[PDB]
Amino acid sequence: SKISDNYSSLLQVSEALGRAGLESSNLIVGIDFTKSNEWTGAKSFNRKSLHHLSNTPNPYEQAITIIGRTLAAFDEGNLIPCYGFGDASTHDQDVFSFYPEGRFCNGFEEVLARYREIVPQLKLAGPTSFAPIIEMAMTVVEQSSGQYHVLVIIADGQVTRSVDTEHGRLSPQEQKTVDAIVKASTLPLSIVLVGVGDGPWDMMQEFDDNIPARAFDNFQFVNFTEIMSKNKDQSRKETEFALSALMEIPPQYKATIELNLLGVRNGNIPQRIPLPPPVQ
Ligand SMILES: [Ca+2]
Ligand SMILES: [Ca+2]
Ligand SMILES: [Ca+2]
Ligand SMILES: [Mg+2]
Repeated sequence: SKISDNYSSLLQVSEALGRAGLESSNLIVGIDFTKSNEWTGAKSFNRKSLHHLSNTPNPYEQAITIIGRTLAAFDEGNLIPCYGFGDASTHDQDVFSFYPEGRFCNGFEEVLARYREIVPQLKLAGPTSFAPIIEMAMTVVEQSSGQYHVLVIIADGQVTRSVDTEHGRLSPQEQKTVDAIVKASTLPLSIVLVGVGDGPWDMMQEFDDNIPARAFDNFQFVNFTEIMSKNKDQSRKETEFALSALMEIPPQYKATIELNLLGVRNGNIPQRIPLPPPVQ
């Protein structure tokens, strides 16, 4: 079924996870390095690229930071695989790992630093598909033999489509991404989409709420730019991000149990190999 917002506070989600008996989880990070990032900051980031580095934090950095402050507990070893995608070296075909021989990030401090070290060495390209980052997360979950993971994707949300067409028919990047979201539901994987820039967000909301062919609701959408733009403290913006990020975790974790996915190896998950980072 489709999972509504069933928690109105951060504490409520805590308690549901407590009743759910969650003992173990890990995180995987995916970052959109597609070229749309250069204009999806028109309204929300002062006509600067969403990946532009300067004296002020860009929205990817804010997301990397807020994520580190709020969601940290959900990676049991503070060791996080990270992956870029959409850059010139992977296009809509591959991902690349943040580090040469697979090595993971030591906490989100490193994710922020490694992100800073990397993004201006990149050619932002495309097209935009989520199929490779999601298939990479699948391989990850499959190799740990069914250990529960949450995939956090930070992206401007503009998966490649055509403007008109209004067909309601899917581009190749739309079909491969949807086919991935459906395939991922045969594994203990939660997907969390952290959306930055101006949007529009109608596709991300479709991924969140309306993907009939999947076995359970495995996708959540977070409008980061909405949460940040609001009228309140920095504290309460972080609580709000965390509630939004975690809103579907308890149902989805229970689904991985009731659908027999947790700790179960699927056996039909193709082994995706990440590319090394295209950097120095
Ligand atoms: Ca981990
Ligand atoms: Ca959902
Ligand atoms: Ca939702
Ligand atoms: Mg794009």
